Amino acid sequence: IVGGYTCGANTVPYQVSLNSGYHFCGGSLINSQWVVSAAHCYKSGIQVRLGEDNINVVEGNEQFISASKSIVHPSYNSNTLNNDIMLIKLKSAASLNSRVASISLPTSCASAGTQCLISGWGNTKSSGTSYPDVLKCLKAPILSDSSCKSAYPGQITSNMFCAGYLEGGKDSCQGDSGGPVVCSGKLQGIVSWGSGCAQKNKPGVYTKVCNYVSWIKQTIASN
Ligand SMILES: [Ca+2]
Repeated sequence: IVGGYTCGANTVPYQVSLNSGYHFCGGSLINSQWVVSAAHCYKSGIQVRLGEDNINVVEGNEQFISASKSIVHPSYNSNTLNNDIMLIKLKSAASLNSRVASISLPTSCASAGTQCLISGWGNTKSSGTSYPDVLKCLKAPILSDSSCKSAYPGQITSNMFCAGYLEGGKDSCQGDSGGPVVCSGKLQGIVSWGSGCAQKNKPGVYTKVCNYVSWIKQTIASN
């Protein structure tokens, strides 16, 4: 996350770290047994880390659970990043508490100008490399589709949205792929892509979760 702030420990209780010997992606806890992340976060041998703040130190609130199963969206196109969503089943259920909580699925899509919360651990610099060990946060509006498609001509589909600022400076990208975008208490987004990071007239691009709720509910119930 470039141009944000430190969330505060355990203030984003649905935030997940996906670990493969190291932190590689984010995700969101949607119930005791399931996580949603991005399809480009697919790996074998994931361990899902709940109740994290500092990913390099054991602070006491963590739950470390192996993933049993990953499901990439059938129509995921890794060239276009269209349908960039993946469901991760936990080997054992998470124990929900003050620090480890589920986030609700949307009943409807969020509108442009809606303020959202984007969290994650990743790269804080737009030029160069600096990875923070703490959970960072950004508040950013959902931009209009016009403003989104203009920035990435012929790249944006119906399953995407943009959030942040047109001027640049504040963004996520490398700043946690797979990480949540939460608006009015619902999971509206997944950190997917965005050209460079926090560049002028380059907003972030998020997987539009409200398109997927029927797929998520069906998949989780059948698996
Ligand atoms: Ca920790």
